[PDB]
Amino acid sequence: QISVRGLAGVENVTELKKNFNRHLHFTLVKDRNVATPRDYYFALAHTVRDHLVGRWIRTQQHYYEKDPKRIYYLSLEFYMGRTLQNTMVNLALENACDEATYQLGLDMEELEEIEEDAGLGNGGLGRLAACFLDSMATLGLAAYGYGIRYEFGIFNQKICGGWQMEEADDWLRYGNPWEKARPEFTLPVHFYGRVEHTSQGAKWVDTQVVLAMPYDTPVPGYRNNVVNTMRLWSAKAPNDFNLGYIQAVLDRNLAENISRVLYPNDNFFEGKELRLKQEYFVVAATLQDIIRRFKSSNFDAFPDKVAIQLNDTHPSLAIPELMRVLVDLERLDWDKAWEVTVKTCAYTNHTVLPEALERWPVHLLETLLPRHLQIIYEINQRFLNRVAAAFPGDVDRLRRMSLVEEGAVKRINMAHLCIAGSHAVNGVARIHSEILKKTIFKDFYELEPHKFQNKTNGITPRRWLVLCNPGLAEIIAERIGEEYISDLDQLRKLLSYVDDEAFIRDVAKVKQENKLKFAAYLEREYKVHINPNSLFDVQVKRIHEYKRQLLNCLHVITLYNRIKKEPNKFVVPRTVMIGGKAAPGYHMAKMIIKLITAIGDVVNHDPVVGDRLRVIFLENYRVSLAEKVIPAADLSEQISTAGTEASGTGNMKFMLNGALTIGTMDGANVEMAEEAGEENFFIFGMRVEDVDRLDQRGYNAQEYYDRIPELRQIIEQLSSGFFSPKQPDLFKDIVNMLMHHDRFKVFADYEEYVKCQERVSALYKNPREWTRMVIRNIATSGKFSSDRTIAQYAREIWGVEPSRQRLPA
Amino acid sequence: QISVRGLAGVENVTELKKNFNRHLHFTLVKDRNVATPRDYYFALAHTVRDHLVGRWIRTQQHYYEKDPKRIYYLSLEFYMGRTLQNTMVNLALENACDEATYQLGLDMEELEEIEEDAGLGNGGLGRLAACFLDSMATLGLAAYGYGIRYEFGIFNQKICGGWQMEEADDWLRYGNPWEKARPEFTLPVHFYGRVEHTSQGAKWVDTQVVLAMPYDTPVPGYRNNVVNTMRLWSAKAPNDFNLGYIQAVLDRNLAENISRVLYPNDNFFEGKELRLKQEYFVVAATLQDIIRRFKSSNFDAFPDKVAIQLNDTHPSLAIPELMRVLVDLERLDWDKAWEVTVKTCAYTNHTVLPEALERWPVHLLETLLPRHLQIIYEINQRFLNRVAAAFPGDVDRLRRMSLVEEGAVKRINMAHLCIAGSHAVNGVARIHSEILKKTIFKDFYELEPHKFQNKTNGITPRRWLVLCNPGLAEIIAERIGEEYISDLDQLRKLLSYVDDEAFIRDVAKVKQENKLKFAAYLEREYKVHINPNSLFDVQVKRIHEYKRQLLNCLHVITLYNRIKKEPNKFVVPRTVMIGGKAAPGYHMAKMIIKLITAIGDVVNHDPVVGDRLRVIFLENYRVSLAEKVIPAADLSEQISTAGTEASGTGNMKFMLNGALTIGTMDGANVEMAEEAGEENFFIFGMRVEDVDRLDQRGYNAQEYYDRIPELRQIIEQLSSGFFSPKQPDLFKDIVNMLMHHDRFKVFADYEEYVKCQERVSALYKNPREWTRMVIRNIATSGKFSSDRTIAQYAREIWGVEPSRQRLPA
Ligand SMILES: CCc1ccc([C@H](C)CC(=O)N[C@@H]2O[C@H](CO)[C@@H](O)[C@H](O)[C@H]2O)cc1
Ligand SMILES: CCc1ccc([C@H](C)CC(=O)N[C@@H]2O[C@H](CO)[C@@H](O)[C@H](O)[C@H]2O)cc1
Repeated sequence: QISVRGLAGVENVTELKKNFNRHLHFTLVKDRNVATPRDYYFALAHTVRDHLVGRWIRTQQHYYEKDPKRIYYLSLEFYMGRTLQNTMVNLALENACDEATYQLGLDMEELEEIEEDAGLGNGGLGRLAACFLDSMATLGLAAYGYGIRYEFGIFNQKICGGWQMEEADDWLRYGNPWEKARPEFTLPVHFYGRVEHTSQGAKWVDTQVVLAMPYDTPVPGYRNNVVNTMRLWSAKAPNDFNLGYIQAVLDRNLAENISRVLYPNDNFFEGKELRLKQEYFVVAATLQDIIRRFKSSNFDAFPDKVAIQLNDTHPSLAIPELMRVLVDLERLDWDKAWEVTVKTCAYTNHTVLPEALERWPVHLLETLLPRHLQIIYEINQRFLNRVAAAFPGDVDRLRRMSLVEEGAVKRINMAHLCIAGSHAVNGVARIHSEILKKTIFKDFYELEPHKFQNKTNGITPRRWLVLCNPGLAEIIAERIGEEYISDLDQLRKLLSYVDDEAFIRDVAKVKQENKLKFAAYLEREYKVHINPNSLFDVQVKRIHEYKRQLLNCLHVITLYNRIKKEPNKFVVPRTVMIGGKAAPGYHMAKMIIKLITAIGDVVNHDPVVGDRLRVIFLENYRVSLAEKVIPAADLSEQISTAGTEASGTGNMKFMLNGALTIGTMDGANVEMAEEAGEENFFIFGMRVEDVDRLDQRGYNAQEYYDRIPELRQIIEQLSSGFFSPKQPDLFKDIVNMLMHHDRFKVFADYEEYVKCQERVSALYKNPREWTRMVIRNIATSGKFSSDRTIAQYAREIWGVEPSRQRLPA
Repeated sequence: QISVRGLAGVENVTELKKNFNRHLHFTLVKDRNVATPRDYYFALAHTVRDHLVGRWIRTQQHYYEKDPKRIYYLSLEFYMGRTLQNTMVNLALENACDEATYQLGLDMEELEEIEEDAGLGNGGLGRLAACFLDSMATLGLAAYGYGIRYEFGIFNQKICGGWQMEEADDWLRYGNPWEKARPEFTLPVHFYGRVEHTSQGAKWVDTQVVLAMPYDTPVPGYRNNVVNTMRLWSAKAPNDFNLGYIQAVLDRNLAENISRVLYPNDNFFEGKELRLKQEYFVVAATLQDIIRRFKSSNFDAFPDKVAIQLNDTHPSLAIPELMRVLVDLERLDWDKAWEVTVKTCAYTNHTVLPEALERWPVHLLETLLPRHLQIIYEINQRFLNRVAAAFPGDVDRLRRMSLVEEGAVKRINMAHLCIAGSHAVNGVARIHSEILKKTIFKDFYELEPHKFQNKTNGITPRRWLVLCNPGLAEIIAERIGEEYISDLDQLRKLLSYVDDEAFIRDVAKVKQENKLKFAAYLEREYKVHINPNSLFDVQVKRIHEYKRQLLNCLHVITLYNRIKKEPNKFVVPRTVMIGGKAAPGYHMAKMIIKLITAIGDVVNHDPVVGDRLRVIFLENYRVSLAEKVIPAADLSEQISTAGTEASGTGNMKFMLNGALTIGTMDGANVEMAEEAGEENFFIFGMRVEDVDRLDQRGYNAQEYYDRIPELRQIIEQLSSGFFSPKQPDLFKDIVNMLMHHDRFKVFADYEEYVKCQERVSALYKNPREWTRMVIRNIATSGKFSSDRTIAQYAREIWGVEPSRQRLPA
């Protein structure tokens, strides 16, 4: 039907139909009389999977023959979403499968909705890993993603009485057709035990063993016949484990719990033993696999053949594990091993909030990983000796830079370990990388300036344009061809269409159709009823104080109060949508969700408001929901306190899909405005420098309450029970925090935010000029392709050259 | 190569080769360069499986169209063994697959050895269920086996220092290609809670829910294109289960533990809560499935369309569950529901030892299954009212027959429940069925004589002749054709060959080749070195006192002592092989294994003995080992105390495969001797009547020790440390039991056993007359086909007619 979706050849359609029927019969063991839509989904998934395997086998054979440098991307999170459509896109099979299924009497879009998300991450960090795998395959890199196969991913969110409830995400219940178990490559991982010193070095003995069984998932590049591998480890007990008899068998669950569940606490560190076990488990299995593959081609060449990228500090134990293997098992001297390790490892930092930093109690490492603690102490002493030689007499620097933190409980700072043991350290947007050098890692930058880099984040335009917004992809392809899908800088060519009346109309029509489709989805699956002519004002991301969903709430209540004050005045109609999950233990985040639904309960049923203002909490935000709502949005809310959002990536998804952005000069918002032009962005609020000046003087929220009558009215409404009639004090914790303990200065940006929102409403009244500004945003989004990001990692960190050349089919 | 293995057509071989290569590539995702023998096994299994599915779908569709009476065989155990060869046999594909794999450069027998046994049973009861499924498919019955999918089956036995060690049987580690998960037919099962009485009947409320997910395995009939289903349930927690957050997810394991592990204690009852949960779990899921299938065609017709066979009392909760469903949910009056239940259910008893009987504490049922306890009390009161009307004034009968046992702890006798609620009760051999009527169920027989039947056990001649002994099957087929494989009574025709010199030679040659093959297997996999010209004297079965492995040990030591006394006298050389697992908690059984290995340690290294006597403990006895050793045996040891082995089925396997039997007149041994003629059997020892007379007088083992010098010598050797030099008192528990507390009267049959063994040795010296007697055994083994057994259940209990007619391919 549409061009970017590829050819529907007669031979291809015929072959797909026969393979579909073959899988239904032989694989699923059904016939058409008993088959449900889920059976049909599985028959299609197996049919598409078959087209991957030839390319998968020949890619891995190709890497064996050519022996390129291998890139290992270690992450505790891979937020993959659904696989069926992405695979069809990358293999150019979408139109052929659409035709084949149509001829069999099925609707393919309906079958696509049956697939579960692979929700093996929390948010930005996990989804970045997923975009990165797609770009690495698309750029022809010999790359492997390594992680954990969690039995339960991020919880499903239900809203009950306005409150978040969590339920287990049993994503494997019906099977996962994309993975292949590889029980033959199972590897042992050791825990506990003790260290013995022989004449022939240290030995780690009397350990408990857990097995790591790998499952491999294919990662297709875009139309290049490259298929890379994501290998996820699953925990298994050995067969003599604990080996009354019955209890010993039931206790195997204790070992296997390592891979049971994803920790859902993001940007807040909890020193839990089970989490530490997960981190070591992925590192120990992965490194054995790396070394095996290297030997099946002298460790001096190891850094020429291996790169290990640490996605935050979560896999930081790779550093002392690599040392352990090289020194204890391979018998290299320390200095040689350290050289190899540093040249192999590189570390990406994703946050600056101090409570998010991993600082493990020494006593936990002592008991679980006694040899690793010894190695970390040795690393620390040698490192501090270099610091002392460079900055003689600076004793406070020695205590600041130490890997060991002294105090009530001694802790290991894993960020300091990563910097010491990596040849490169990067932040994820220009402003974040600068902040790392000027503040939290200042001392390290002064010692080793050459280590510190920037790699601004990006998103894959396969999933985040072609897949989720085919209408937009098509009207763009009509004008400039298809090459932009793997070379996103070509969207700059669209600037020559900013005055083209046909293009203006088509861009606006695509948005309108996306909005109608989403408005329909809402009624169907959630009995909620919205005006599709309203401005769609959207803030979707995990719930955190720093992201300031509360600032958005203050604006919504302001709009509501202004309507009630002058009900017969015209205002631009809005549908304000907020969605995202809260970490189960984070009380304030749970109260914020409740506040949002409470505001909706009042606003959405006030007859004077009519359909001029609606407030909807989007339940169970996840990758498959992002693919639906982002194409429908008019306004993207990116309103974190300046200096707190390291980059953001949702921001980039909205820009690519034809929404304008209201935001602070934070994370990648700075670079987005620089690319598009500040005139084409809705920037407001304090810059980082203004936040610093306020902290020096002392933030006093009372001052804002005293001087801004509209703000005072909202606080009095919250305090008095206007949004919670039966429980008048329900939101007192929120009010108390805002008035006395607000680390993120919500009131300080309120006045500027409301004024900026008025400028948004004014532009939206002129459809033609709104759409021209949109075109200027889409046209300058190219820098934010993860293909650009990965090309920079490849050349500046990993020392490998990307390639757009096809492998042969 | 051999005829009974079917045709190797050019078209068929070509098609098998292409499908094998297809699975290797697309299913396994390998190529020939990296593939291991296990990959090749899986490629073959998937290729053979594809030939099942068409027949499976069309069989189940056939039953839907024709709506025959359905037979539901409920068992906690299905001891299936390996599936690949059995499937090839039943589909006539063995020679074609042999050719196809040969042409691909692989040896099929080697690939067959890779498959794990499905060890979902302990021994005789579990293996009977498996033979029965094969016969039911072969006879065209619309039959379903229902059980539990244990994650861990019967443990793997390792022998360390002569002692049994248990390790977990992780049989699913590499996947199971034969099963199909059916998560779409998942059903809820309830536990705990409480009963509320409304005006509209009882209600069971506030329960905990566990989900039952079914996995279906195909069961092919012999060359009739029938493929029936074995449905095994797996326990899953619901997704709101327990729904700190982390602990709630980890605690899902508590629900899922129901299906984790097979209880390995056979013939000894332990009232464990987890076992009771397993029994209810299988019953509750199965009955919902039965009722659903019945409704998808008025409960008066239920017994016309449904038969439920209870394999011992393990699924006895079917009786009150069916009542619960009919009365509480469907609102039938009690009397009508009871009529339907009795006409639907039938019960097979498999033992007479009182410690094997299930007697559940009332307090466990009260807490776990409060509504079922109420129903059982009501059943009991109505039943005892009938007893009182039939035998007025007989108050002791009322207490003997009660389902409720009074005492320290009140218990429910599940055997009494089964008799009360079934229209038929059967034992498993003629002598056992008579014992049931005369002793343990005498009172019930007097009340309802029409209920009591016999169904003598049998074995499937597909697995237990064609599959495991193709050489024998072939020389038989040469003379009488192939029809005997599904009509085993035709082996009687072999009596006309008892004087045929060619047949005599071929029978003896087949045995010799089987012995050479087994002797080789021993060296290869277990570095043990035997004389293949010796008489192979074999006792394989679970280790129990009643089976008297100890009596065999006394004979072995007698032979050894006789050699040492007259070393230069000729004796017929023997290899004595004993194998079987002991229940983990059964101390005496563990000591018996140790004694057997201890005897071997002395005997096998005495240079004066040479290769005249060897004693080997066969480690990890299981179905796949039985298939190897039984064809190789000369002498089958079936030496239980008269009245203790309900039937035996190993006895029948040996008879069919050309071994002679030394045995007591116990279980099916009685019928085997009756069929073959007592002259052609080696019968010894007390009959049941003699055991009774000894018990009346009182068994005094000292008397035998005082009067039999050879026996006294052995006891002194055991006591003094002759078989345990470093631990002289190691076997004192054994000696103490034999001398003072022997329930099974080992000494009382010793003299007769030794004399009978001398008569065995004498016949073995005349190869020609040994072989003629063998022919007379094989020729009269037909009655012991499980096809005969199932035809009798069908006609006399289930009320359905068997059929040998092919369904169309
Ligand atoms: C120790 C608990 C924990 C778990 C996860 C994390 C992640 C690093 C949180 C995260 O997702 N950070 C986000 O990373 C994205 C990809 O670089 C950025 O775009 C976001 O700005 C950043 O918040 C921190 C702490
Ligand atoms: C409650 C523990 C428990 C578990 C299993 C059993 C089974 C009934 C034991 C068993 O396997 N009995 C055997 O059943 C075979 C099939 O009918 C007979 O051939 C054997 O004689 C009988 O011992 C009893 C008690």
